Amino acid sequence: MTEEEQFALALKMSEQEAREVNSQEEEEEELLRKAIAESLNSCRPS
Amino acid sequence: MQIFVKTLTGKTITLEVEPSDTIENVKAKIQDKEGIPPDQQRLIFAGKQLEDGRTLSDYNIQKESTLHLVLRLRGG
Amino acid sequence: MQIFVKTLTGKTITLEVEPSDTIENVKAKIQDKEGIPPDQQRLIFAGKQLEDGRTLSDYNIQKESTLHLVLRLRGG
Repeated sequence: MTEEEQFALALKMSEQEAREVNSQEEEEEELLRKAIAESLNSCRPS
Repeated sequence: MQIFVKTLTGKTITLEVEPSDTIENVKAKIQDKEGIPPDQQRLIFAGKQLEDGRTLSDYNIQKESTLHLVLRLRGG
Repeated sequence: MQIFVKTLTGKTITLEVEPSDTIENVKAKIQDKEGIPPDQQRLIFAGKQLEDGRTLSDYNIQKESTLHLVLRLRGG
């Protein structure tokens, strides 16, 4: 077996999970903000 | 009375309601039409998020009003 | 709550846990399913290694989070 490749792989998958999860959190917060802001700006269809 | 609800996908839903209906009753009416669980539904009107124990008249919501429905994924 | 643990072999294990569970309890849950001794198990989350005397809430771990299980030893 190899430990260094498998270890680096586990860490790399962990970093991708962290990066994309932080992206979804920021995207959901900005979505809520936009929805509130647009409900104030124009609540008519446009 | 009648009210309108807009989705993040840009669809409009029409709901029959009274001013004395709770926001929990509005979530249940959306669950009956769209299958969306009430725990996953956020309703916004005039820039304010609406609360389960309040009614449409507490927010001064009237006939032909447009509400904004926010949802994503997971329920916990 | 539930959490996921990925192996070096690319298998995904599902574990039932509370935010107050220790990393030692997570190693014992993996020992009960896979037979792997806790002294041979290394657990990683968000690229950080996890410690026996800490809990899932100390690392801000939430429902359906993915942990990464490392095995063997630094020598070869």
